Parts: sequence; C-alpha cells; structure tokens
Amino acid sequence: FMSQSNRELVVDFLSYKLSQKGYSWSESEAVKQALREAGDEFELRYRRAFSDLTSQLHITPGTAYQSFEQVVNELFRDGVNWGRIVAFFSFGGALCVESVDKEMQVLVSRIAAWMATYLNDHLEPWIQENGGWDTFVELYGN
Ligand SMILES: CN1CCN(CCCNC(=O)c2c(-c3ccccc3)c(-c3ccc(Cl)cc3)cn2CC[C@H](O)CO)CC1
Repeated sequence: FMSQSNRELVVDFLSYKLSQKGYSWSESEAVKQALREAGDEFELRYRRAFSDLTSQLHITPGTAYQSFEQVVNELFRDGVNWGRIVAFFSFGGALCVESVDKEMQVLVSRIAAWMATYLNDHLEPWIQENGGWDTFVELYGN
C-alpha cells in the first residue's frame, strides 16, 4: 500500500538528477523539493566521493545489483538517520547517471525499482518512527 508513494519519491528524485546531468528522458511537493535540495547539498559536500564512486563502479548490467546491494548495506550498517537516507537517494541518482553515460539505460528502471523496494521494506518503519517526511522537510527543506 506504500509501494506507489515510495516509487513516486524515487522517480521524482532520479528524474531530477538525470535532468541535472543533461538527460531530459524518459505536501508531497514539499517532500520532493526538500529531497532534491538535500541531494544537491550532499553532492556538493561529497563531490570527491562521487568521483571515487564513478571511477570504481565499472557498472555492467550483470554487476549493477551487486554494487547497489553492497553500498546500500554499508551505508545503513550502523542504522538509519536522515543523512544516510539522503546518501541513499544520492547514490541511486549517481548510479542512474553512470548507467546512462555507459549506454546501459536499461538499468535506470531497475535501480528505481531496487530503491523503491529498499525504501518500502527497510526504511519506511524508521521514517514513520522518526516523524515522517514532514520532519525531514523541516530539517532539510527551504
Ligand atoms: C576508509 N573509509 C573511511 C570512511 N569512509 C567510509 C564510511 C563513510 N562512507 C560511506 O558509508 C559511504 C558513502 C558515503 C556516505 C555518506 C557520505 C559520503 C559517502 C558512500 C557513498 C558513495 C557514493 C555516493 Cl553517490 C553516496 C554515498 C559509500 N559509502 C560506503 C562505501 C565505502 O567504500 C566505505 O565502505 C570512507 C573510507
């Protein structure tokens, strides 16, 4: 029952990041805007780490899930917090841009699904217990 809303948040963020990197293909608005702003701030703060990610990934359709699962499990190893959720969205965004750059566009819809499933199954309980997305908007939005 949460599947569609979590999918909408993931697709809004990924569409935004792909557009920001030059690819125009293929309140809920307050949450989407706060996440876009948080993702931008995160990328500007950790630009070096994105460069290290884009140079060590060697993304292929066969390894993309293994890479996704490895990084996401490491990110949340010590538990969840809002900063790690922002890193999770940012990582997904970076993986999608890298997939399109390497002519592996087929991975974009796959990564969106892996992100929505992880948000649904592992992050949603923490999100609700820590004030919901309205709390996130207060801490990261405007
Ligand atoms: C020696 N270590 C000292 C401390 N650091 C590791 C622990 C903190 N970093 C992470 O957990 C982390 C982040 C991340 C998380 C938040 C901020 C910055 C980086 C990302 C990440 C990469 C790309 C994008 Cl786009 C987004 C996130 C991946 N990881 C885990 C994979 C990494 O190889 C470590 O195991 C650096 C090396």
